[PDB]
Amino acid sequence: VSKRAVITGLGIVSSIGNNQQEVLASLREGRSGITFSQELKDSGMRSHVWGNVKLDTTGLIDRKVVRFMSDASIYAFLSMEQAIADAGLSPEAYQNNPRVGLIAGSGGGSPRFQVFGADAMRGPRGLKAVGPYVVTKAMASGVSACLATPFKIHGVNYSISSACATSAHCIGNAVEQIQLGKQDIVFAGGGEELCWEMACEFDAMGALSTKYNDTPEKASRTYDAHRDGFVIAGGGGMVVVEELEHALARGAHIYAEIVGYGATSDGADMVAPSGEGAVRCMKMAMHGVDTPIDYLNSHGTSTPVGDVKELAAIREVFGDKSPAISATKAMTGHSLGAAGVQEAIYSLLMLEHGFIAPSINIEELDEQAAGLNIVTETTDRELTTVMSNSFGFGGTNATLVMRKL
Amino acid sequence: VSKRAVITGLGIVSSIGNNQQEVLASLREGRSGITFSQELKDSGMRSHVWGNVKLDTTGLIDRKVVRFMSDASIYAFLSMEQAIADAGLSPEAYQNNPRVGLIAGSGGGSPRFQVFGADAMRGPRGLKAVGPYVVTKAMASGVSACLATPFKIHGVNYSISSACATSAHCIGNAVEQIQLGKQDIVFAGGGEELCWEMACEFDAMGALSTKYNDTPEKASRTYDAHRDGFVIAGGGGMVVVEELEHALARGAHIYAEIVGYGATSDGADMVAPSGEGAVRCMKMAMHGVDTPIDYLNSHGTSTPVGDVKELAAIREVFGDKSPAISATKAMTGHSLGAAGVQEAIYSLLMLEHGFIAPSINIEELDEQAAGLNIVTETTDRELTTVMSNSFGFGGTNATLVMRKLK
Amino acid sequence: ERVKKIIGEQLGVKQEEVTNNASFVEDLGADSLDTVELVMALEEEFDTEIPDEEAEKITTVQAAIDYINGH
Amino acid sequence: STIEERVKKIIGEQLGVKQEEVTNNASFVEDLGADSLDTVELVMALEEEFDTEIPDEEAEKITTVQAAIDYINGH
Ligand code: NA
Ligand code: NA
Repeated sequence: VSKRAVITGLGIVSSIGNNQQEVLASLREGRSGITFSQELKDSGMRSHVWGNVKLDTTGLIDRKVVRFMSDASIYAFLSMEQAIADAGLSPEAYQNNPRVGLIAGSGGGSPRFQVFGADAMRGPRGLKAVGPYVVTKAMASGVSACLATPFKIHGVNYSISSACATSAHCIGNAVEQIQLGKQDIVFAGGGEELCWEMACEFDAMGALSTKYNDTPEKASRTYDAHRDGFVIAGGGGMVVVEELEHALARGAHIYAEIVGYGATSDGADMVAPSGEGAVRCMKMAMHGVDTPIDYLNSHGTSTPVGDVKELAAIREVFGDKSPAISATKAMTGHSLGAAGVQEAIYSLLMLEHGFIAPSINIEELDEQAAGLNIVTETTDRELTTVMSNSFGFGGTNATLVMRKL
Repeated sequence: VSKRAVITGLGIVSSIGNNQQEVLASLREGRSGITFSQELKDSGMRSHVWGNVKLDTTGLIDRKVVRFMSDASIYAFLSMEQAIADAGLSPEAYQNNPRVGLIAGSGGGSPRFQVFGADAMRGPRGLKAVGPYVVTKAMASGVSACLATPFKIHGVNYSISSACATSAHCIGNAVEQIQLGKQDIVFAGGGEELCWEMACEFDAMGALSTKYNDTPEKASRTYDAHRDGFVIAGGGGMVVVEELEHALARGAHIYAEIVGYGATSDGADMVAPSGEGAVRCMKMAMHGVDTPIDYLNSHGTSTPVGDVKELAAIREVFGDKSPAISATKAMTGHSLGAAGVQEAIYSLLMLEHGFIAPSINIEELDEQAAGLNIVTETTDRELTTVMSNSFGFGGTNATLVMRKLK
Repeated sequence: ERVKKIIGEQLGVKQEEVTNNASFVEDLGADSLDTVELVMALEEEFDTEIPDEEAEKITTVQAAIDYINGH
Repeated sequence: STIEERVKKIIGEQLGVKQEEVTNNASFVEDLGADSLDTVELVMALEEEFDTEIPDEEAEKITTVQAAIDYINGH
């Protein structure tokens, strides 16, 4: 048969909460996670705001496994611990099991330890100050390598990278493993660190918000007429993707079923999206889905260009049946490699608890956004099918459609 | 039913050749691509040998396209240019086609350009001297993003990273895209750059060869009793993975059919392989292949411990029916994220041309290696099924099986 | 005045449409990321410094040649 | 603190064991569970702490807690 896939557990460490309960409270109240950053100012950048993880990680993970971990792997490790416990998976149910895998990736490893390794080499110590741990912290598959070992994953294990669509492709790839009958359980997610080494190059391109440094909570302002760039952010996320019959037999709590997954490419411009690729990506995820879309978690970066190209794609897909739209990035910032799994978790919390989080910081709706139902205040509503878009540098697109059973 | 995947074209830029003709010549002769590196010595490293790409890339890529590229993306682009022509494909057939995708990743991205931007950020100029092309060059998805735009790919487009199993997982996930019926053509492969900013991290762990800096040609010595670490290398590779009926429709040249793909995780030690995961990975790829394995391209890489552990996994899977074994890394080195697709192309050329590349530099065969057919000299033989293994940090494994159509 | 050579290799033209009123966007097809690099490449040939709010106004080719003759 | 207990402090936090388990005759590998990579970082932390430089040929000789104390005491 076709084999169906469901979500049986989730875990999140973002700028608006260290778990799904704290995230649920922030989503309802529309509380921002953007704060002032002294590190971004001392390094010489123009943007002084970020969506930081308000949590110290010193000592939370065992020494034998944290010695190889950068911040991206740490946030994803703490997220998977939550997802394992939320799914009720005992150790003998997911450890040393060939039918259990992991697909988690980051945007680009850890530039912090990349720069640290070169500084120690050229120094007076030489190789004596480099250390034998920079390789696992700086590589691209560090999130998957540092997590599959302590959790004793025996199935599939690799990392996916695709700019800001990163963790979205990981979830879609997990659904494919379940559909192909290769796996019964796949942990899917990702993480991202937050440092000046990685954020400074975004500022050199002129894509970060530099006009709202004195009021950080107003910097991320998606769909507003006075936007000037996205706010850098970090964190992690993890979802438990399970085969349907495997989850029903063990009495698991099922959040939703992933009934659609789109993944296309623009193949036009390197920095500016075209729109045609996003339509095919969305239309691909809706094919075979009979129920309409109730809520749409847009990619919404809060950039002067990429914000309108997604609205034109949404308009062509639905036309007059415009679903409720809101961009949660206005609260949390842009977590890059972890944006796909974090926004899918926000959408699952909306579907689970029957509400729509608002797209905050909208003082004057942009003219090219009129006619759409952009929700600006928290609304209680029985949602059935939700959708989340994730676009990435290079024209790559990803879309997930989730529905209750 | 189940859609079948075949290889209809290939391209490679490695340390033993800049196309499949040069590479074919080095394989039949046994020429090592390892040379002496003055940059590795100037930076203060203990290892002074590597497998570099002997090729000038000035003017081979357009300025509008190369400005976003790092060396890992340049080797993959030049490899994809050869694979498209080798497949006989025209832009009208693969450009602006939603059924044509691209899955190509790198081991990490580009440490050299990340370090260059940090030094400029802390320099006297500051943010103004960083430049606007550091993001595209230093990100982990640079290989796929810098390639999908010039070739106008409309299908799937992302990068897979899994240490030294990177480009093998890319090929495996390309096959899955065809099996699920989501794509007709997927370009799969990867690339890796070669610089001291990346190699000096492996020298800190003691994983590089430092005892043969005077004789670089015999530094990488897989299965020899006097090995002391792998030799770092770079390059790129790309294969055209295509659905069977689509390839037979346009009368394409088919190298071999991907009849098996294995992908497992050890979940034990992260720096030392376990062998148990390798046994499951080989059996999963051999599932359904009634024909025996004629040649096995081992991962090898001339590491003090991981060499003998892989051999025990081969004996457990094959028993008395051991296939011919040779580690091509003794010639080329370890290209990290490009090794999977490059060792897959080496196995394809050997299957296509009917021979076995030798495992060179073996002077004293080590213990528990006796009992297997480690082919030391170039043996001409008609093959029908080959196998290439690929392991990586984190206990991750990948295995591909290729067979002629008959 | 070797400015025409740098601009030619920076934008991807055989050095032809180099008039006073030639914009970089609609005449020379320069990306907005290229306009930042166009500035950058001018400092490598002559050691000079340009602020930020002044750079957005600069979108002419003859202005670059005249700026160089005066610096 | 004495030289002996400054080394024992370093070994404790680098390998992840209690100070009581760090006795003099204890070896790093079989007693304190130090893998091959832990030995490299351990000698780096000793040579970052007493401002001494350890040759690699002698660093491989240091396999016990007493051997590390004897080397620092002798230099
Ligand atoms: Na979204
Ligand atoms: Na191999």
